Amino acid sequence: XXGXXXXXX
Amino acid sequence: QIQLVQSGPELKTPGETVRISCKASGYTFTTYGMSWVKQTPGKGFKWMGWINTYSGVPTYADDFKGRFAFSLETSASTAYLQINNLKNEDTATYFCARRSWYFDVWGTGTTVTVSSAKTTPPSVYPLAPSMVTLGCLVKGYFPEPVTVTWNSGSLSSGVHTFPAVLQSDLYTLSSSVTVPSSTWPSQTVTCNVAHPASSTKVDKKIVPR
Amino acid sequence: DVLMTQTPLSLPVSLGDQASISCKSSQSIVHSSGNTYFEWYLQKPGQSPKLLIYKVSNRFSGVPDRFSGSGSGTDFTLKISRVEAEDLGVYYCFQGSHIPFTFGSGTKLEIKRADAAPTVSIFPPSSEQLTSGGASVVCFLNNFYPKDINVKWKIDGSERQNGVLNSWTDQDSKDSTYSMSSTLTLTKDEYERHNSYTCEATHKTSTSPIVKSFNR
Repeated sequence: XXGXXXXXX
Repeated sequence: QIQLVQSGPELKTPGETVRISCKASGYTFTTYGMSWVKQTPGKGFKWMGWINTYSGVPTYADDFKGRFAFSLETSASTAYLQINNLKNEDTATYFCARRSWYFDVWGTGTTVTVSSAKTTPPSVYPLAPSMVTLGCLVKGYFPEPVTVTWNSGSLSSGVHTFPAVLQSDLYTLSSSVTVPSSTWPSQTVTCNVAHPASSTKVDKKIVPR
Repeated sequence: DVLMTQTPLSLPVSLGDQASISCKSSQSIVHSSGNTYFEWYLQKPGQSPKLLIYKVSNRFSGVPDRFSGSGSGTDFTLKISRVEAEDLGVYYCFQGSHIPFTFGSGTKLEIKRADAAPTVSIFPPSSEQLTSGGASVVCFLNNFYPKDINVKWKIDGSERQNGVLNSWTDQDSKDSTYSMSSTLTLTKDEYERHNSYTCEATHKTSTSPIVKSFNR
């Protein structure tokens, strides 16, 4: 990602 | 080119420990969280939890808090799943899958079989009689699975390998292969029956009666 | 946990027709963010799952437009228009909104194709098996449709029922047919006291049974 990590940072 | 390649099948007895690996290639490992999912024929898919590959922190679903551990080796783009004090019920296919807002890439799956029963290798029997059908009957083995190939995998078309059935006589399965009649017995046809559990493979060439 | 209930359990659909598979969650799967992390996966026999739809209705890269998803809150439906042979498999819904993430039990998509008569082949016991004291007669009934078939074994003309083991393959991803193995296992002692072993199959493709036999 782009993002992710279980729903954002 | 993005792939999650998992370690091979394991057979353990209750109380033992096993460690499964899931190696990512084609992308930066630390950019996607990695989940572990358990699949069994009588319960379906169960999400076990996941591990944040950047922070290294694992999250376990309640049914997997205890005997299970997720870890990483980022230099090798690998996620590990260790299961301690194995139970019969841990018998399943385990998948790692990466997740951003969905599981776009799933691992190849690792089947773990846990049994206290005596391993018994397969008796493999040849099945000989424009197209001709041949086969192999595989009996008396335990536990599952057995892998069947024809000509070490080079004969893949026209093959039917049947699901195993467990009975008093333990597991039985069969496989048929159909080839042009004019090519047998002139171009040999051999079934290879592999049973990882017993560290045995039997190759039976089918010949005319 | 959020229970995911799928319907139908089995879904036979003719090639070209549309198939609709649904999933109902025990509670709302709208994530705190307002997004709904709901996906549809397809798993073929002996294969890893493949993503089809994410965030309820978004087709994942590479997914045919024949696949579409809709719904909201607790009820969702995957629609597959113009069903093709390779669509065969088990479809699963999944929610990634509430921990623990959970999957539906799966819906098996059965493809309805043109009836096909089975190709039947019978095989006698191998010498290796006879040496061990057993005697299995095997009958393969291959590439037929519909799946519905009855196999009867006869020994010297008399119906025999004990000692029969049947097994069926999953539908074929290429030709959408089914295949079946029926094995009659006797002891060598009993096998050697009889002459004719017959496998006969009743299938709608034939007014009368398809008969294959082996004589000792």
